Amino acid sequence: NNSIAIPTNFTISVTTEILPVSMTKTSVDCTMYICGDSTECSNLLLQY
Amino acid sequence: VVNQNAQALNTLVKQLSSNFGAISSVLNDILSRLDPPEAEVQIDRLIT
Ligand SMILES: *[C@@H]1O[C@H](CO)[C@@H](O)[C@H](O)[C@H]1NC(C)=O
Repeated sequence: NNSIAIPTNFTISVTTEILPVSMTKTSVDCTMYICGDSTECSNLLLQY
Repeated sequence: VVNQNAQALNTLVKQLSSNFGAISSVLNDILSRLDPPEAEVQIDRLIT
């Protein structure tokens, strides 16, 4: 109740914080991806 | 955000016009013009 601890010195530390801000901007085209270079699969896709 | 919600609703109701590979998008005509054991397959495809 009558005692306090007081620092007589100090240390200047440096801490590394790594934060991701973005991801790869990947683009996928449906018509090419699910239906490869064929018209009939594209006609079946148009029903979807 | 208002436009995104409106576009989502518009696409959702436009998806009813889609056939999803069924003979027609409209449920009533395909139910009327098809016998039970193939109409149910078409109805299931539309429901999926
Ligand atoms: C404080 O600590 C540093 C090392 O971090 C030391 O060089 C310095 O002499 C210290 N000072 C006192 C007053 O103890």
